[PDB]
Amino acid sequence: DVNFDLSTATAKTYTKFIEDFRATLPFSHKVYDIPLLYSTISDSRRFILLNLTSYAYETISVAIDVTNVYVVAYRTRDVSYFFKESPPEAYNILFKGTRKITLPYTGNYENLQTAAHKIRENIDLGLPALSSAITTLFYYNAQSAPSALLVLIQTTAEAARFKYIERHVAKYVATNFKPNLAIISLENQWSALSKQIFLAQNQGGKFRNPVDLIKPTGQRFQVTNVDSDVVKGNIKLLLNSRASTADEN
Ligand SMILES: *[C@@H]1O[C@H](CO)[C@@H](O[C@@H]2O[C@H](CO)[C@@H](O[C@@H]3O[C@H](CO[C@H]4O[C@H](CO)[C@@H](O)[C@H](O)[C@@H]4O)[C@@H](O)[C@H](O)[C@@H]3O[C@@H]3OC[C@@H](O)[C@H](O)[C@H]3O)[C@H](O)[C@H]2NC(C)=O)[C@H](O[C@H]2O[C@@H](C)[C@H](O)[C@H](O)[C@H]2O)[C@H]1NC(C)=O
Repeated sequence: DVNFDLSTATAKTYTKFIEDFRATLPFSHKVYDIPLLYSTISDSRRFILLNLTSYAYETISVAIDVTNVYVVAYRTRDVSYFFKESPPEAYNILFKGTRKITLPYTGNYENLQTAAHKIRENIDLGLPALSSAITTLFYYNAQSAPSALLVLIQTTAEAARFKYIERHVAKYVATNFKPNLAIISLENQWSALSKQIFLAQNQGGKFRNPVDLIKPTGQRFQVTNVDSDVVKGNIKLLLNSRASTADEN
């Protein structure tokens, strides 16, 4: 699986974890050089596992849906906790033999957020903060869980979607930070960005609809071409065509 052990980790081993994780994902072909992810995949290949150990050697294994980089479930020791409203497949092929519990919330930011009474703009990301969520996830408790899960997906799934986010957490290695407004907006927008870069093949570069983002400082701008600085060296994983278009952005 894609390994990352916090007990040996530096800004270097963290980018390599992300770099490796970006490259066990199957994609069908690079759209504007951003790998585009399969809408449909033989369930044998559906899920990839990330192998996360903390400073103090708590190993949890978390499952990623390659079809959309979502985290679907996670195993601690030999209990295995699934999001409410997972893939059915996930339940069959994954963590066989473990008592399998279904967390009371779906895995999406606005649920997670509720269960946590705490929007992620108030939750310290960072490499120390990762290695803590792993401790509060290993030793599961329904109070602790949901905010620990907020930390886990942003420092891994969104890091692999957006190099802006990968870079930020590579910066904070012996300290934590907070989502700046730009990291949030990339987060809330990977999908509309995927839908429009997909469309923007047909009209030779330009978006069909514009995508609205916010600078760290609070300045609302918009990107509207695959030329723009966000598309151009930032985005690294494209949302599967079916998922990205069903929703109007
Ligand atoms: C999921 O991720 C886990 C975390 O990395 C993997 O488990 C760990 O695997 C590593 C290496 O792959 C392994 O590390 C060794 O730890 C030992 C240190 O402890 C001993 O120290 C002295 C030595 O004489 C003894 O006197 C003490 O009493 C301790 O017992 C030692 O064998 C090695 O030196 C390794 O550590 C070094 O660390 C610094 C690096 O620079 C070096 O490259 C490296 O050699 C641990 O067993 C384990 N760690 C923890 C905290 O859990 C896991 O894969 C493993 O699974 C086990 C079954 C297998 O035997 C291997 O260890 C490895 O495959 C990984 N994969 C999966 C599928 O979950």
